[PDB]
Amino acid sequence: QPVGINTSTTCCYRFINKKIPKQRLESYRRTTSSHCPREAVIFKTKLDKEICADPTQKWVQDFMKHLDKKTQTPKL
Repeated sequence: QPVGINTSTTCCYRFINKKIPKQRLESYRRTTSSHCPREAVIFKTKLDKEICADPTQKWVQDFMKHLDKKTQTPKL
């Protein structure tokens, strides 16, 4: 319990325009627009490596669909 350094996440102003390793892409967490001044997507890898990617081109959005895989439960 410091004077303000909380035990939580934050934003990232790094815009990477390079290809992302689909094989190492397993999931991705998104930042909060209300608390973050710039919306960005974070890709989570198997080695706990989170890399922010500029949210503008569909290629990352396309990866999010493949990354999501399981989502809605087809209960009957």
